[PDB]
Amino acid sequence: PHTVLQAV
Amino acid sequence: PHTVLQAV
Amino acid sequence: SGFRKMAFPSGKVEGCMVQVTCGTTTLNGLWLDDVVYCPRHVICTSEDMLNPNYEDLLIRKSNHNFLVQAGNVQLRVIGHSMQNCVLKLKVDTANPKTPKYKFVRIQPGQTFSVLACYNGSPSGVYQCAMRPNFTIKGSFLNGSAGSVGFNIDYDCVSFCYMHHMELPTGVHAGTDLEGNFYGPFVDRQTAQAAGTDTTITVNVLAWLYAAVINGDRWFLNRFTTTLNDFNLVAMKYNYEPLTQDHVDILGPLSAQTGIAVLDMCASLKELLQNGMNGRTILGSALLEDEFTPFDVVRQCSGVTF
Amino acid sequence: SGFRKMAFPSGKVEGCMVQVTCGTTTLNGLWLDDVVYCPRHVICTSEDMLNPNYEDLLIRKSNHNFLVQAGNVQLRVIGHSMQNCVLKLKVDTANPKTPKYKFVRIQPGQTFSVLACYNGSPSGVYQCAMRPNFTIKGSFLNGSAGSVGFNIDYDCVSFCYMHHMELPTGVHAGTDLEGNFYGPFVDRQTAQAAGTDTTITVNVLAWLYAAVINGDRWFLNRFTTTLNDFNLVAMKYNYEPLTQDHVDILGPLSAQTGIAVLDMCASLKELLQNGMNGRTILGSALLEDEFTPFDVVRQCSGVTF
Repeated sequence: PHTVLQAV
Repeated sequence: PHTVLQAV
Repeated sequence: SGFRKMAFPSGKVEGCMVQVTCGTTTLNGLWLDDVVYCPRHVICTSEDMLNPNYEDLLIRKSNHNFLVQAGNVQLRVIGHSMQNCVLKLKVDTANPKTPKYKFVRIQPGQTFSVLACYNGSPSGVYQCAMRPNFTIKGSFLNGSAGSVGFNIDYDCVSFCYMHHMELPTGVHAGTDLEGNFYGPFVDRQTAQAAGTDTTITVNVLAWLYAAVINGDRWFLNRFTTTLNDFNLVAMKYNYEPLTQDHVDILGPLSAQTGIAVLDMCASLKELLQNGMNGRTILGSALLEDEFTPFDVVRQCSGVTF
Repeated sequence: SGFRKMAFPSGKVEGCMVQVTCGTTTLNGLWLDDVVYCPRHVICTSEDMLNPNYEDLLIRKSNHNFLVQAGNVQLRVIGHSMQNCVLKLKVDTANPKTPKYKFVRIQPGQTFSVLACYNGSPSGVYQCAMRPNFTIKGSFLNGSAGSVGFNIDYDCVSFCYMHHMELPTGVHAGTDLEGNFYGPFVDRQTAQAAGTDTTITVNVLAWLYAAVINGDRWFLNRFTTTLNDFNLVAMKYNYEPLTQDHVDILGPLSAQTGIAVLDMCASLKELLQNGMNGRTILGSALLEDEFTPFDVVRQCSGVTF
């Protein structure tokens, strides 16, 4: 699992 | 019990 | 990810809130174009509210009896009338912040955002459902009447609720913006009681789909059920009957998750009959019923305004 | 009466939200006076985010690489810099809707309102707490970074949170408005995990006082306890220790209800040891810990802005 940076 | 009209 | 009780952004409504005083009675009004809408019991005195005759009470007032304040600006009232349980106060200036708007009446089971206000000033915002018994479980204190409930679609504010009063059980009653009460309530301080309430089944199913979309899957099972066998369980547990239209409305969430609606109904049956055995769903130990299928899609897909 | 998870009215913040695009990466920024604040990972590409060197990545950009849109108006970037994990983009026009504001950093246990946004446009508003492990249980999707958390006092918006990222457990991590992360997290797509969380004890006590103020009294009892004996129970149940400062902060609610804080601690002990036996408190079957004592007083007394 990894973190998700939430720009788009 | 009674209803309360909620103006002030 | 995540799932929250989420309200609409309130700025468009904040720009419409004003204070209305008649005598020593103050409450909130809604200023759209050159009209201010407010609950008609602003014209009552303390002794007036057991059985007011509002027609009589209003004939005895004139325009100058209504003090309307928009922020630090006093708005001059140039006309007044009664429409069912609201007053329409015509003022001499149109609200420059009037949004595109509609007056809509909602159904039990539908949700909306409430902008709670005191003395014309916003205090906070939260999400509510119209209960099957036409009450709302709000958070309202003396002076909150005239606060409105609303939905936003694109740039258009659909106003659906104006707050009037608190029943003895601590739940709340109000009107649409044409002044017509939701449910069998009247704007008088008498003994009134809500009818028995029930749980909004289609919403509980929608929230179970939200839980799956967010990775809560423990309540799922391989069982299915029939719509008739499900509705027999719903009756026993005080749930509203599920219709084929409900099954259809849940179609999109059913397709997104791959869980058929009647498969999810089998989960709900088991939760009703056995509880959660100490577990939680989306942070709750109770079956949540104030999210509509629209609310779920809206929040799990990121619709903006 | 009633008690809801209630957010601040969001209009003042809505007027500050903009869209920031660099390349194919879009997120939200906060426009105050002539500066736009946004998460620095807007300068990343898909391949950049495992271990970006942000200093290197930023040296390779100039002002014209940042497209900032306020509604239908493109804002010209005339300067850029990095401050910890945020970018400051200086633009050539000051936001005429800039509210009075502060940048504050909050403590675990404190609450705030979140205005969730996509492509610079508000989507919804909800209330959050800073968890003891410095995560927040938000509702955020791809594109929500740059959405801010805030409190309002009178006319002043205190910004405390800017959203950056989602951890694998589905909880969220972000910075204060100086770009400094809450907790031991970094803005990279690597394996990171929150420390173990705990329940915010003073808040649970505050919410129990709200329940009493709203007529839920079934959990009360004639017992008292000592602060030391209580804290032994809190440790066993993964609750934060209660301090004398917490007891003091709860003073006003204690006086309003006539229930001494250590008397209420006796109730909480019994709820922890036996559960609720199928009953609910303020509509919940769980002990709620995202209301501060301030939140309770604010909502049960009707403070406005």
